[PDB]
Amino acid sequence: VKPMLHYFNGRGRMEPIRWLLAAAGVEFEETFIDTPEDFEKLKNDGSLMFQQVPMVEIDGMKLVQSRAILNYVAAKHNLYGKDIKERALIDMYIEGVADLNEMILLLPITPPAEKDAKIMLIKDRTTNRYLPAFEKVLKSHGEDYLVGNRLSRADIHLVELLYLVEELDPSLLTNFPLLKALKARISNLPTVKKFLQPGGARKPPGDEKSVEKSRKIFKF
Amino acid sequence: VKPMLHYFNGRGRMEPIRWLLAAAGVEFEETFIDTPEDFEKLKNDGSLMFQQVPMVEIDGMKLVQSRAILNYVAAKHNLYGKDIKERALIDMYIEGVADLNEMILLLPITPPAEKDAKIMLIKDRTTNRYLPAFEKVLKSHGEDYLVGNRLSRADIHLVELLYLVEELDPSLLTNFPLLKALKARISNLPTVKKFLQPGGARKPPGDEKSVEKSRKIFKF
Ligand SMILES: N[C@@H](CCC(=O)N[C@@H](CS)C(=O)NCC(=O)O)C(=O)O
Ligand SMILES: N[C@@H](CCC(=O)N[C@@H](CS)C(=O)NCC(=O)O)C(=O)O
Repeated sequence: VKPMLHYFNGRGRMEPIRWLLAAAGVEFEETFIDTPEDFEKLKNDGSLMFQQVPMVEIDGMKLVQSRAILNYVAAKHNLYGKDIKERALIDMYIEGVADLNEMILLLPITPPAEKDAKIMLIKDRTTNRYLPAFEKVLKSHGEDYLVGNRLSRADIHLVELLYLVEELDPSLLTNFPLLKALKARISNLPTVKKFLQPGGARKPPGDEKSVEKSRKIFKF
Repeated sequence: VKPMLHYFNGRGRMEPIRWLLAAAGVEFEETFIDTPEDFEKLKNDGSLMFQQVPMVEIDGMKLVQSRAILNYVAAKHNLYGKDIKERALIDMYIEGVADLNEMILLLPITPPAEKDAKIMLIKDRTTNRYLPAFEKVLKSHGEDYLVGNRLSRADIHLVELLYLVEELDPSLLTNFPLLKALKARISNLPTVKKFLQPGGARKPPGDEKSVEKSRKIFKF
C-alpha cells in the first residue's frame, strides 16, 4: 500500500517528506487539509499523537513528527548510510540543512518590521555558514555524493534547500560551483526528475493568500 | 578515550547529551566555554562544521548538531530500539519531547512583558498536549518503558523533561501518575542515580547572571 500524506496543499513541513519519498521512487497519495474542519477531523480521529501534522500513514503506523517520518523512510529505502559512522555525518549535515530551512520556512510569518533584517540574516548564514560548509565537504573528497560516495538523504535534503536558496536570490549560489553541480546531478536522477517535472508531486511556493488560508486552519 | 563535551557550563542544548551518555554508563569529560575567546578558539580550530556548539569529540569525530550526537550515542549503546519500527516510535516520542523542551529552553530569553503568556502556553501544552500523549503510551501497554518493553533514549529524554516540568510547577505532574512512576523508576537506574546525586554531571537551572554570561558569548 502507498503511504498517505496528510498536510495543507503547500510545501511547509511536509515538502522534505515528498522529496525523500519521490527520490526513493515511492508512489504516495495526499489528503489535503483545505478547511479547519479537515484538521479537526484528524484530531477527533485520534490520528495525531500531538494534535499536529505532518502525519504519514505508512506500514500500519500513523507517524507524526517530520524527523521521525524522514528517519523511517530514509532507513527503509537505504538512504541513511551503510553504518552509524555514515549516519553521524548524514545527521550532522541534514541538521544544518534543517536550521537554514527553518529560517526560510518562517519568513512569510515574520513580523513585518524585521522581515528585511531576517532576509539579510538568511543570506549572511547562507553565504558565510551553511553553503561554505557543504561546499568544503564536496571539495574534501571530490566525490559525486556528500557521504559514502553513495546517494543518501543528505544529497536530497541539501538539493531541496539549494532550490529554495535559488528562489530567494540566485546570486547566493554564484560562489558555490560544487553545490550547483550536485543540484544538477541530483535533479537528473530518474526519480527526482519525475518529481520536479510538470505534474510531479513537488509543491509551488506559497502566496499572500495560501499563507492566509494556512494561518486560519493552523493558527499562526 | 572518554568523549569530550564542548559547551557553556550550563544545561542548554548539551543537557540531553549529558543525560543520555550518563544513562548509558559512559564516563565523559567537559571543556567549558567560559569566555568569548574560548568559543573563538573552537571556530578558529575548524572544530565546528557550522561555527556552533554543542560539539562532542567521540570515536575520532568532532560531531556537531545535538540530534546527530544523540542519534550516534543512542545507536552505539543500544538505546535506539531493536528495529526501524521501534526507532519510528522512539523518534516520534522524543520529537514531541523536543518541541516542549524548546519552549522551556527559550523561557529565560523571552521578553519580560510576554513571559507570563509564554508560561501559560507552556503549561497549557504540558497538561493538554504532551503529558496526556505520553501517559496514554504507558496506559496502552502497562509496561515499565515507553518502547519495546526495554530501556530506550525515549525514557531518558522524557524523564529529563518531567524534571524540567516539575521545576516549572510540580502541580503539572499531578494528573499523570504513570509518568511520575516512570520518573521514579528511571531516576533509580544505577547510572541515572549517580548522574542525579551530588557530584554528578547534571547541570543546575540557570540564573539571571548565567543567562547574561551565555548571551554575550553566543549572541542570543
Ligand atoms: N515538530 C513538528 C512540528 C509540527 C507542527 O508544528 N505542526 C503544525 C503544522 S506544520 C500544526 O499542526 N500546527 C497546529 C498546532 O500546533 O496545534 C514536526 O516537525 O512534525
Ligand atoms: N541545531 C543546533 C543548534 C546549535 C546552536 O544554536 N548553537 C548555539 C549554542 S546552543 C551557538 O553555537 N550559537 C552561536 C552562533 O549561532 O553563532 C543543535 O541542535 O545543535
